[PDB]
Amino acid sequence: MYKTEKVDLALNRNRGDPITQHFGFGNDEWPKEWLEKLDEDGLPYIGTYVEEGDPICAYFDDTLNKTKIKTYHSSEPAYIEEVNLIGDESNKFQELQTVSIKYRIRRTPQIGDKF
Amino acid sequence: IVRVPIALYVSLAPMYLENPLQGVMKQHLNPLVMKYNNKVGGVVLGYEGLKILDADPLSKEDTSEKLIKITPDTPFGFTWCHVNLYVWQP
Amino acid sequence: SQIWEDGQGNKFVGGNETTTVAIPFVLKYLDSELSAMGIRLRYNVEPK
Amino acid sequence: IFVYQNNITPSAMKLVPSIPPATIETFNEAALVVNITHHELVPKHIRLSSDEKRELLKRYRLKESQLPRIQRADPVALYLGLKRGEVVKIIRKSETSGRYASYRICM
Amino acid sequence: VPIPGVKQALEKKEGLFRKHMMGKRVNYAARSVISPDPNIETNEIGVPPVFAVKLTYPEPVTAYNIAELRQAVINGPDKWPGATQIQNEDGSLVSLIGMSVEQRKALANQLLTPSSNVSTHTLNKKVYRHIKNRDVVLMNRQPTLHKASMMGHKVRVLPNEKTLRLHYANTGAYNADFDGDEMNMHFPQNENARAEALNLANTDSQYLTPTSGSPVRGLIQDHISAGVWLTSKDSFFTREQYQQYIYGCIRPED
Amino acid sequence: MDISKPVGSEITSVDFGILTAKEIRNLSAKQITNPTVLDNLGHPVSGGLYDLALGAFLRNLCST
Amino acid sequence: YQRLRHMVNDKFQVRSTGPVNSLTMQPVKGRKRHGGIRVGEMERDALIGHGTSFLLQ
Amino acid sequence: GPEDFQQHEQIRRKTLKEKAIPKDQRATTPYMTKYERARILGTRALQISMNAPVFVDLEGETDPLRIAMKELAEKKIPLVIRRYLPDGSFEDWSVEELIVD
Amino acid sequence: QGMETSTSSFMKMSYETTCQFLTKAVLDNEREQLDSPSARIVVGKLNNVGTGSFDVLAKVPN
Amino acid sequence: TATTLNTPVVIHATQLPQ
Amino acid sequence: KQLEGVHVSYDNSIRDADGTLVQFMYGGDAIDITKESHMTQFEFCLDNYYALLKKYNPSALIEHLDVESALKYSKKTLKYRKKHSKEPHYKQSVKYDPVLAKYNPAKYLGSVSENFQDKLESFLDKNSKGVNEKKFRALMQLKYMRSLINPGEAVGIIASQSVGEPSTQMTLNTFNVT
RNA sequence: AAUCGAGAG
DNA sequence: ATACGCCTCTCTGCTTATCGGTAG
DNA sequence: CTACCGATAAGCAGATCTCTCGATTGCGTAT
Ligand SMILES: [Mg+2]
Repeated sequence: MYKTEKVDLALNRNRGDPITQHFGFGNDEWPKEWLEKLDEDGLPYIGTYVEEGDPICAYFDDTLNKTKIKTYHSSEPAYIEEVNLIGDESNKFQELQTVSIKYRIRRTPQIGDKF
Repeated sequence: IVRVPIALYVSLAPMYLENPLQGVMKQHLNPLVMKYNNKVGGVVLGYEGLKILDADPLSKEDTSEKLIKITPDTPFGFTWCHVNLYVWQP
Repeated sequence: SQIWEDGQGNKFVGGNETTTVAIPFVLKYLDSELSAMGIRLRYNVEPK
Repeated sequence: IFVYQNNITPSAMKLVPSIPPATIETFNEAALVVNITHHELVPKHIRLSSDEKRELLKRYRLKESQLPRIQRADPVALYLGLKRGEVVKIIRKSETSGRYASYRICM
Repeated sequence: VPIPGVKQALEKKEGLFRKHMMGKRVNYAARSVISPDPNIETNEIGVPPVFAVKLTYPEPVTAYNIAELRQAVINGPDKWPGATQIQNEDGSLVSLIGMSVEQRKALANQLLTPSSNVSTHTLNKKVYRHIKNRDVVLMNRQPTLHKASMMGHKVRVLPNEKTLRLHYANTGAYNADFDGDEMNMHFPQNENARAEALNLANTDSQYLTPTSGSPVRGLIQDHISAGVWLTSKDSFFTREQYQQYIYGCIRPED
Repeated sequence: MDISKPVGSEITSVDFGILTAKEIRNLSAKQITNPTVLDNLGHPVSGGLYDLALGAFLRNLCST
Repeated sequence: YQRLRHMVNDKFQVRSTGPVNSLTMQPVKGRKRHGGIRVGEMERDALIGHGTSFLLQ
Repeated sequence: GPEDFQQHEQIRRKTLKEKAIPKDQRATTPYMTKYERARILGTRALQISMNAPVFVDLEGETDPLRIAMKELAEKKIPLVIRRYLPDGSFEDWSVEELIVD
Repeated sequence: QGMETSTSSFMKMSYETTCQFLTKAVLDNEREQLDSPSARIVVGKLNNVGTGSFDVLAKVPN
Repeated sequence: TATTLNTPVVIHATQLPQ
Repeated sequence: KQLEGVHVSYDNSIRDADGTLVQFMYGGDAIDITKESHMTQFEFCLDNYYALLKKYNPSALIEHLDVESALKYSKKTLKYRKKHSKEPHYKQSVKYDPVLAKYNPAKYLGSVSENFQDKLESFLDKNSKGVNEKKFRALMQLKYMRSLINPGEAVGIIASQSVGEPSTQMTLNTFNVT
């Protein structure tokens, strides 16, 4: 099974207000155990295995002077099929505020599955 | 320095169903000594002649095997009691 | 010694004749919704 | 007991409870050619005296009003002249248990 | 569209009576798909191990308990049978989820100790043990159109799957097939409800429906045709076949 | 429900009545005056609908 | 043979304790939010008809 | 003060003894009903679980409900079934005086 | 309409037309004794039917 | 503390100070 | 909703939760349906007499009962009913009522239904068959005493279910009167 | 949280 | 840009209008 | 004769098992 979630970091900021968050890691006090499932650019490596409580994408918001992440919220474990980078309709050379992630879950036939 | 009779509604634990008098004593009457009680007037130095009511009124007072009402949700039993308390009136 | 205070410090005397029963919380919420209708419920405690 | 042929005026019905301690009952000659007790669906109704009524009430620990009630105006109470408060005995021929007795009250 | 008022908060099925007092969401329940099992004893339910680690029962420790409640506390929250939580004498709730084996061993060493605090000298610690085989469960299949559609089953803890396992005789009572039906399972937490589900609501007592007194349990199809074959005049069995059939279906160790 | 927490009192019966406007103010903890639920700074106002009188709101101790 | 999409990993749920509703202090709705299941009107009626009263409570 | 409470207590006791049906004329079923059996077992199990004394010898058992069934077998459960009547009167039958099944 | 005459108002309020059965209850100041099963649930008391039909008392032998 | 297992549900005096 | 309170009381009369009486006897015989199946199956009861006797155990169920008055009154009532009953129901008179009215059937052996006793008599008359007929009648009467609905049985809930749940099996309306 | 759609028994 | 003001196909009962019968 | 009633005709209020997913939730004026 493939499931795709859209991590749109621009949900708060809108209509020319300052960029509140940036994809990546800041210089704050952050646990080093986050680089296992996250690349240096605050996006997960393709082919990693994510469970509940596993970081998905890391961003640094200058507002809080802290590193915040969005976590995988799903009981069924998944792998990461791909990580897209989507740009906006604004031709101004802005940062990426949209990252698309497609997961891959193994649906091995268990019992209780209908044939 | 006076003696005050009291009507009490106490809970009897299941562990004391062989000496209910001692059980009521230890659960409630002992923790009521040398402490200012908001009802009787003040402190209590002691007590004597503890008596337990009965849940079956037909049983005359010339008995030792009294019934205790049991809480529906809980093994603990509830019943009324009588006891003379020796207070130190302010 | 039958007085007590509030968080605002406005102390006053009141009846300490209060008990502890076992009830659902939805009963308490229904009693609130009934206060919003100007309707009071009087729950009689069996031991007085 | 007064029976009348066709109709009753209001000027007659206004005196039914007017003469205590006696009682007057009214019936129509029409809608009487058939006894409602001979119909097989109607059980044997036996008016109960007070002597056994108190006995029933003490046996079951009942108030008067906690019994099944029979209407003061239903034809069975009309047939029996049943007053308010005096219970009645009913022999219901049950399909399963054969015969059994139940007690309604007129109220 | 209109803003709801106080009356609309109580009026209909979506209100408050018929939705939060006439029926409530409950704790210590589980839902899953049922799959058949003819190797459970018609009074039991096959509990998947995934439920058997979550659902727990409060068990107060005693002298007849510290043999196995101690072992459950040593086993911990994952290995079954084990325990998740320990409730202390003064109401403190201790969780075993994060602890280490040394901590669990020390706690189970102190699982029955005399109380120096005399306020709670009448209480004993409670261990939230896992649902073992001696426990009882309350199955349920909506629409619960009669009392037989909510019975009591003993628990048989199976090792493999994640579907509740049901015997075939529990089909005329639930009006259930095994083509994706899901049944609710409720785990009572007090001895009174335990004794209720074991004696009053248990499945052994529901043999005849009160509707007309006709029986409601029995084998269904495969067992019926197998019986017609086994009990015909053409069926003959040697000594080994006879003894094997009899032992396999009897098993005097149970 | 814990079976080691016995309850002594029970609700033996209930009755329906009217909450007179005198007793409401007798039993009240605060009168609400101004429709200021949350002002600027993202906090409730004093004496508003979400007052600290009517309970402890967010990380604020109840004023009652 | 065709494999249908109604796998059993999307069906089972178990709850012992957890999040509760706002004003009723009762379990939340929903498999994915860690909520309890509902004992409805018909379940209540069937639980009374057994004479099971401690169980119903 | 205490005169008011004494009056209340006396009236409550009077009603109580007016409701206690004497042993001479209690006319309920001699056998113990299934509901009574279930609740007696459950409450006895609760009491054993909460450390109440046991009047039978366990065969090394550890299920309190099984222990209660043992005591009910040996007729050693000190409980009384207050069979309330619809009017509010009641009879006190002891479990010993009641025959199971 | 068939249950207008009933001692317990909680049963009717939980049944339907809660408002009409609550105003009718509060006008008559109708105190209900908590006998119907529904009222027992609403208050949260052990039911009367079945194993609620009786009470259990101990026999303390001292 | 001061629960049903230490303090009585209700205390009443039956007679004035003897 | 309305039958949820109706239940069988210790007086064997079924009645609403507040106290109001609905019936004096559950069905007129106070027997349980989950126990009524083989009462009329006299052939089965006769053939299994010894096992049924060992399960009922009159040895431990005869000190607490009265086994004279109910039988005497039942005999008198049956004699009177035999004398009459060629007459219409409106013409008969209750000199003697049904036995179940007087004696509590859970306490008086022989106080049984008016149709159960008649059918048992017809059986014991139309076939004589080595266990004496007296012991078989005593066993049937103890079986009736044990086939009684327990006080507290939610007859209201059970009846509501028994009328509703089978009604889902008829809501197809294929083929004037409703 | 309301609706809309899709479905499972 | 941004804060104020706002929008075509059911089925039981209980309860009321309306322009005339109905005993004294 | 006169209230006084009343058999129509007419208006009005409420119901019509459990479960899992996703997608979307509004618009005119005036500083
Ligand atoms: Mg199916």
